[PDB]
Amino acid sequence: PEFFHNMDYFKYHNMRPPFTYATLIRWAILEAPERQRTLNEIYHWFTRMFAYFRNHPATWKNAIRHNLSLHKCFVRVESEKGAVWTVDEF
DNA sequence: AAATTTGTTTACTC
DNA sequence: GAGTAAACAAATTT
Repeated sequence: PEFFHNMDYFKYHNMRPPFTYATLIRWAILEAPERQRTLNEIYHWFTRMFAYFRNHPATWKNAIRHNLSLHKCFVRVESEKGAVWTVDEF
């Protein structure tokens, strides 16, 4: 099922986070010191920070792409080393 | 080329 | 409204 209680950031049990994909990406973007991540680093952040997303990569990687291009608060920026994703706080 | 991750789109269960 | 599902074009790497 989903989270049993009010536990904070324990990623060590394969339990679904109680948060939307839109918000999880937004936190992932703002964790980086430069406030942007590539799509691949977003994938690394998700697997690293949650045990649940370590089992069925295809199902949720599709969601991650779907949310990025559907919300106007996610912006793609070309960089020197490749495309990155930022967040509009407004 | 051709392979394949990387991005936009409309519509189904729940 | 979100979580999936698929379908398809665009970047980006073989």
